[PDB]
Amino acid sequence: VQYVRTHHQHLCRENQCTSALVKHIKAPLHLVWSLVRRFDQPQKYKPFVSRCTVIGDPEIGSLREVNVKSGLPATTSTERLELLDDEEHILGIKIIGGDHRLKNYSSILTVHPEIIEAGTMVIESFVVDVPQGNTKDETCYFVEALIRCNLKSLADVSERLASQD
Amino acid sequence: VQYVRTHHQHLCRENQCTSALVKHIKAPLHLVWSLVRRFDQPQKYKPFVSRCTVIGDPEIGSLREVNVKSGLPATTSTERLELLDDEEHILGIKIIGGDHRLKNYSSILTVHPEIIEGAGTMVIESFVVDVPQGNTKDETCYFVEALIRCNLKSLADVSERLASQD
Ligand SMILES: CC1=CC(=O)CC(C)(C)[C@@]1(O)/C=C/C(C)=C\C(=O)O
Ligand SMILES: CC1=CC(=O)CC(C)(C)[C@@]1(O)/C=C/C(C)=C\C(=O)O
Repeated sequence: VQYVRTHHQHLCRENQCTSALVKHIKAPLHLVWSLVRRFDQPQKYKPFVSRCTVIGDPEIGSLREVNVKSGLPATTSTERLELLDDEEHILGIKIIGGDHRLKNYSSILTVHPEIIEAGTMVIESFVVDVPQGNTKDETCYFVEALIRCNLKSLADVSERLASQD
Repeated sequence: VQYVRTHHQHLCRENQCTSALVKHIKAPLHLVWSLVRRFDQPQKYKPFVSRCTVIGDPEIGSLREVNVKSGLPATTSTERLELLDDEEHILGIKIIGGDHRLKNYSSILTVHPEIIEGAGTMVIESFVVDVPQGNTKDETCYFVEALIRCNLKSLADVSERLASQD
């Protein structure tokens, strides 16, 4: 699309991979945005987050500590809010630490209005270091699986709330 | 495609999910098929297999025990050759055991000739698998799909590399 080139086509280092995922949601922008924007409450649509803690009211620079469910190669992740534009509908996160295999993970999510035939298009893209011993493809296929899980869930939650009002 | 309706559109139990993946490879069919069909040698293109054991010459009904690399929610898998048609280029596998979370995994893979830019081959692999208690259909299928993309991409890489050399 037009938007992929604007925010989502990333230049990454040799030891890195990058990808972008698109999701269409039969819900209005305001529902979808007010779910993704909530930095201290990803567990509301992210299926693998069991717990999330943020000290103070969230602002740019804030850290969150997220605990993930059993069955994953990770138990905790520490994440920083890099960008949050309520007017342009842009969210930037960088994972800065924790239990897991994702070093230098950086993320940008954008939300856009679309066609009922009101809908919403969510694009999330990332960059991440390839762990020693894995390939670019392996790393990016796995991370994409996580993101698909998130955006599909975000879709379901959003469309559920839309049907109620 | 029109092929996915023939071999790859599966009906599911409620507790199951199903999906199909396509890969185009810039290599001739003979190379791709030779790799895919070697039931006792999946580690030749499957990047997560560290070891494979098949007792006796592989026939229909044969079992393989695959050992898997560290870093996965699995160490071993035991798998059965359900179907191998060397003329139609069809392979069917069923995962019957191991210490992993894929109960009742069934797999079908077909290979088809294509015209590459100037030659090429299209690989379709689809599966059915139980949703583990506590996961959703989406989670289950998105994860298994990650594994299959890894395998088919590697298959593409190995195939095209071999095609370079003649
Ligand atoms: C579910 C999970 C699995 C891991 O192995 C790493 C980590 C714990 C960071 C993670 O929460 C990853 C989450 C990702 C990639 C995106 C997100 O949630 O926006
Ligand atoms: C790589 C891996 C990870 C697991 O969690 C289960 C298992 C060990 C079965 C597996 O080998 C799965 C392989 C799959 C789904 C298809 C294949 O390779 O044809």
